[PDB]
Amino acid sequence: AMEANIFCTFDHKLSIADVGKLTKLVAAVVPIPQRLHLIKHYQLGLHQFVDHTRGYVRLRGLLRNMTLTLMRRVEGNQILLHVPTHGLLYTVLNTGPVTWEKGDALCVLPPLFHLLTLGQWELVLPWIVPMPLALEINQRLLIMGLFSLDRSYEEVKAAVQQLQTITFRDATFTIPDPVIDQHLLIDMKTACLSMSMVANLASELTMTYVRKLALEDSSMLLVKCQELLMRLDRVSPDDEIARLSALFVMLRQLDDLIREQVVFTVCDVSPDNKSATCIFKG
Amino acid sequence: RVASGAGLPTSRQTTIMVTKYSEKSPITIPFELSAACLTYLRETFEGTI
Amino acid sequence: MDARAVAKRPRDPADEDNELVTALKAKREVNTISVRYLYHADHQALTARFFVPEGLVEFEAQPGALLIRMETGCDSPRHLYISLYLLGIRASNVSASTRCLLESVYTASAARAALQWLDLGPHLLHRRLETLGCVKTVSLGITSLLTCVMRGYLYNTLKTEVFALMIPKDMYLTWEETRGRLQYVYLIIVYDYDGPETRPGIYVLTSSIAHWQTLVDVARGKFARERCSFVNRRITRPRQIPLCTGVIQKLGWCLADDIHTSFLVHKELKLSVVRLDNFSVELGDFREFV
Repeated sequence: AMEANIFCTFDHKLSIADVGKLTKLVAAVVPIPQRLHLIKHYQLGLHQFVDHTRGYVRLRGLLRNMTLTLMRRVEGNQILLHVPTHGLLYTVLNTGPVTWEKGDALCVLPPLFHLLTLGQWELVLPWIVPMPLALEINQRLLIMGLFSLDRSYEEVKAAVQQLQTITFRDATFTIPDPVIDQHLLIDMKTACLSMSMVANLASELTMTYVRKLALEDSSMLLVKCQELLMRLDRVSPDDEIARLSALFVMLRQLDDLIREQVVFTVCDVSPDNKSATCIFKG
Repeated sequence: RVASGAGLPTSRQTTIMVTKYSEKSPITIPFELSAACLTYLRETFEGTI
Repeated sequence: MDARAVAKRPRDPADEDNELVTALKAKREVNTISVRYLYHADHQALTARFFVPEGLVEFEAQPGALLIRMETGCDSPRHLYISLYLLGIRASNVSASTRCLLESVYTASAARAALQWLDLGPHLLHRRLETLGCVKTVSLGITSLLTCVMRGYLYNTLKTEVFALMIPKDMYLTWEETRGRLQYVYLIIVYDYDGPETRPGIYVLTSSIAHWQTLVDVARGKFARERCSFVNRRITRPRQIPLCTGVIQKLGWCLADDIHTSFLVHKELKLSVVRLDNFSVELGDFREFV
């Protein structure tokens, strides 16, 4: 009674020490671009995705829609990938940089800090990380991208030095900088521009729309809202249509950072902390 | 291993592998031969008692 | 490959012999262990063991209660396992008589230690707690041992007792008299944004609604006093940044024809509870709503 096992062949001569290296990565997660049956290693992981001029967020947007397979067995000239289904439970290796505990909710992240290597190929596997550190990394990286243009001053270098490191249980770990050579990548440029645009349109149109709605105010809630907006604040309608559609398209160009779906929840970890048992979730 | 009651932690699957090795300690007790004995063994001289 | 294998009936996964039986009978030995029917083989209740101190195991000898874990910022305990009945002190919805009752049962060190840990940091409870599911067994030494159920039903081994989840009456909340045929049950934590009384409101909602948008839309209209309190604390105390006025998450679903009343007994201290017999656990993460 065989199960769903994607046969992943290779295209290169390997030594016995190469298979002995690869057989240590049994219970690990692997991203796959399409739920196929027979696949090479060039479509196996993230090194096919890694762009020189595109960064973390564009890798993450191409990480929400990947079949997160495992590696059930390795043998002569082939690997047996194992597609998980929602409901069962599987062993996941602790290949992330940060340890876990009993009861956490785990999700996926690109490897910020740096395995098989070939001439053009380097096998790379994604970070698996608990949810609060994931949200902390998102809110660190967006703000560190927001300090891109004003990088020249002497205080903000110490500020991004403070923002560069995070703290978990005994994990005094730090991240790479999104800005390289004093100019932002176009990925994080779009990510910060969407936030600045939605803030600058919310601070402009909401007053007009809440004072339009205030005549049909049938609750004790919208009046406090417009009083709040009034306390903060001290044309042709096709422009309004264009502005509202611009607001919603800059919201639509943002949903890779606003949330993260829970993928794994641990149930019991291995002693010495190298693997755990996780029920898969969609 | 050995069973215990409930409420106590147990002992898992455990195996140990050791490997002895081999020393090398040669000996040499070289003997000399006085050269008269060597020159009188392997060749024959005249027939005297 | 050939037509007989796909034309054969599927192999009975239970009536075929076990791996130990097909290992023994091929070599023909005997052992003192009776083998031929393994327990838990036809199980789908995905269990998980849990160690707890004695102070958090009261009201848990009777099976069925929410084993909701927390985390403290101090490094020696990274997590702890609160019961839902022990969360009733921080519950603003719990009445004063019931609160004075259930404070007279958790008078060990661990419970009040968790109570001090809950109201100390700069966070709310939804980024402090984490839900696991229901407990069904207890070893009950001094350091006890609990086996929660993450996904599946709540049954004893050999399937002979469907265990039931109880919730206290001050956290039960239904919203329509005409209850649906199948209904789901969610975990609502609301916040009244009073200054001193920032203790949250705990609710276990049992509704027929399974969607998320039409659940939070009818959830905004039943906590509008607390929503207006959020806006009120937003305007009278600016330059403080609160968030997550309410949080919900999917706990499970029941059959709606057996959700009834009962009472827990623990050292002859009864407590009226809402009992859910054929409970299932299908977790969802803490989503929020404003």
